[PDB]
Amino acid sequence: SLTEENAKTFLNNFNQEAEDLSYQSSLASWNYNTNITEENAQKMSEAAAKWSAFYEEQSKTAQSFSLQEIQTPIIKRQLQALQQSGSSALSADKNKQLNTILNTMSTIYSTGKVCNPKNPQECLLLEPGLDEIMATSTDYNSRLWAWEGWRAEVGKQLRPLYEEYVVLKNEMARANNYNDYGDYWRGDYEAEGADGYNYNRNQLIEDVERTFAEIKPLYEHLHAYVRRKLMDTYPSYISPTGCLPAHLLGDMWGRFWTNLYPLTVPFAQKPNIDVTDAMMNQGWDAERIFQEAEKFFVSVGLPHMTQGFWANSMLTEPADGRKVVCHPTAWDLGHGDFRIKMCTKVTMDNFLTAHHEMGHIQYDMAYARQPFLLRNGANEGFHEAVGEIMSLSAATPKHLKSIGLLPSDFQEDSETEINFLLKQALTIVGTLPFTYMLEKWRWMVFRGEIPKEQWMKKWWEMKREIVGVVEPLPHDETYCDPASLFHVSNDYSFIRYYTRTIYQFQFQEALCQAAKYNGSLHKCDISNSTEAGQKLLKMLSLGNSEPWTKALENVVGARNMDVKPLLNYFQPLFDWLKEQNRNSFVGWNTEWSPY
Amino acid sequence: TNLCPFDEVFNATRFASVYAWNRKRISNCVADYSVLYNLAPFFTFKCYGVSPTKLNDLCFTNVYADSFVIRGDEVRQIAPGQTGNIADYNYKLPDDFTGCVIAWNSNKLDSKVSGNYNYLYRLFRKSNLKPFERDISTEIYQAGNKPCNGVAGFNCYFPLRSYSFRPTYGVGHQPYRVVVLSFELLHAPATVCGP
Ligand SMILES: *[C@@H]1O[C@H](CO)[C@@H](O)[C@H](O)[C@H]1NC(C)=O
Ligand SMILES: [Zn+2]
Repeated sequence: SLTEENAKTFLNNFNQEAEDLSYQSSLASWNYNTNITEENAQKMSEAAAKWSAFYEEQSKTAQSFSLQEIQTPIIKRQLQALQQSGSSALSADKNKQLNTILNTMSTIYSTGKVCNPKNPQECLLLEPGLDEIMATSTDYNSRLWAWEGWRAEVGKQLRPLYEEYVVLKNEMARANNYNDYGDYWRGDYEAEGADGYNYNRNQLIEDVERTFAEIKPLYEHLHAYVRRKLMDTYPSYISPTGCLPAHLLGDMWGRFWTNLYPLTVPFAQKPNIDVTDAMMNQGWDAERIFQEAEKFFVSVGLPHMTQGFWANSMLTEPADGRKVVCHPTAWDLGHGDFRIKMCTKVTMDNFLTAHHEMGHIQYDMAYARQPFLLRNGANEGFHEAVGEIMSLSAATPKHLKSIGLLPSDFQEDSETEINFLLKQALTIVGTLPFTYMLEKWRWMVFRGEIPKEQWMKKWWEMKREIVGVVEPLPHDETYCDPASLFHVSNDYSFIRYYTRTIYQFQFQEALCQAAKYNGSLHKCDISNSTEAGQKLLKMLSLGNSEPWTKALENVVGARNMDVKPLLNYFQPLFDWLKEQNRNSFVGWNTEWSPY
Repeated sequence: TNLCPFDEVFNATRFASVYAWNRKRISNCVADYSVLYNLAPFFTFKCYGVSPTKLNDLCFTNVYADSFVIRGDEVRQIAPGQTGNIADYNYKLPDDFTGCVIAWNSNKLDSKVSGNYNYLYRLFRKSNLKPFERDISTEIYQAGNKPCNGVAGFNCYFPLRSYSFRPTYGVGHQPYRVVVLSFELLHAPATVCGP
């Protein structure tokens, strides 16, 4: 009769057909990613085309119901989730222009080689043959050559394309009652309708600057330690007061400092125990790795794995005849179907990847009671933060000594703890300033605070003052350095990696205080604890039916990002850095330059 | 010994939809519920009004055997005093229901790799079904306040939908064959006694 009953019937008729069309496309995508041939790639196209056509046809009609006479929150949330047409607000021609512009940057980033000032018959592309120079090569005049040649060849043609990509995306978002495209990406954290749990959009800015301003001393100490450790291999190219060069890090862009461990190590005589040489002398398999991971989740209060999982999942590489994309993923086909595609080897890195991949299955298996529009995570950082604590718990020496992998003779030591905390330091704390700086630059560019003739003028001073990284060679206003990243040449939000880290430690501290633990945070696990693990299942049952500020309150108790489990996780490391950074200068100045 | 008319409703070859459930009459025979153990591993023999634990020695004047097919997550709706989609639009049981329900998984027979679009159910209806009522109409369900004129446009949908079973679904979506026996106790000579 009224708008409420009409909307209820409309949503029922939608959910009836949507959950059957969204199954054939996912099944075709699975069959293609597992048995890629000349026919599966063509069969995967029509299913997705029909699904997209149905989705647009249903979203174009789900707009006559005014969202003003709706008093129930569930129907209102489903209508709000169905009213986001995305890029369907642009015109007919502008759509094709934006489609052909985005593909050009993608094929430019995919292809493209580099030439050296030496004999030029060696043409290197982004194939792992090139990034090895930026990962394991220590000799100078090669890392700098590669770093300059990358932004020299493929960085020049991405400038005339990004200038139109910015103005085109600013018009697509202007039709969705937004301000710009930077405000469009910030809308995922918009939670409306609650008693006190209301979260505004713009607050997302004020909550990040307040958060990054608290990990500045720890990052400064780590940066000073890395700078002092790098002066033993490059004595004449590093200044003990200035910043670090843009190259010479452990990555092509400096996003992850993980490749600096063989150089920046506290104690080199320590073995850094590995359980890889423990399944050879006793006998393991790819099924035993996924069986010891299932036993982990049933000792906490989580359901078993369905019979269709062990029969339809690809847990190893095929023998012959087939070919796979070789990427561990967890597929939620729908209709009660859950699979995992991952080529598993008998190692330690694959033993911890099974837990991270099953952390997504236990999340998908748990919100399946939602009307097909609330079957997601709270926000973009909630889904990937659940799989991180499962790998954090399964890597402790306590969990490895309770399954038969580590003998009951070696307990712990103060040196291996520091060796482990530093390797984890240059994987989490080393990427937060980079992520913050990149997202801030992209937001200011999409807004308008940075003119078109000031991009590579404010891109580098921020990297000098925020990240503490200087450029080796000057870059005039014809380059495009951020566009060299994969997440910038293709439309991808980069802030999802900043919050996911914080949520990673807010969940771990709240789930380790429900198992009666008193030691260090980096030594606790949620195994054999039903209480610590039943509070998590309460949050993993809402999807996006409730505001993310309320689902976070059910597991940790707080309504916002309050990051000081991270300062408690790296407590034995932050105290060891202050004892070493004594006869040095903690900090940098944005005035020095190598050349 | 005139044995029961069973072995023709259980071991059938073609079941019926839930919105057009089949009904069979049983009279002038001998009830022999002692061979149902050889059937599927089914975990549903749920009886109300009578006792199943070795209390099959009563005499009835008539027996009504209904049969249909549903999904695995709706077998809980075939019970006295229940709500949902099937219980309100397809098959309703009274609160004084004397008799019982059996449900067994039929994934190996009623599922297809391309989708079993044969079985149907009812999704929309103006009102709920009376106990043991049945509707087979295919009229356009007018939701709004404008006429439909026989065409299904906006706020005017078709009331019948399909199941599309597949062997890769979960246990909550795999097909289940359901048989409901109801016992009548009239003032007539009870000719259905059983050993
Ligand atoms: C159906 O077939 C099975 C097969 O063993 C048999 O035992 C049973 O008596 C038959 N009839 C019924 C009603 O189950
Ligand atoms: Zn993951």
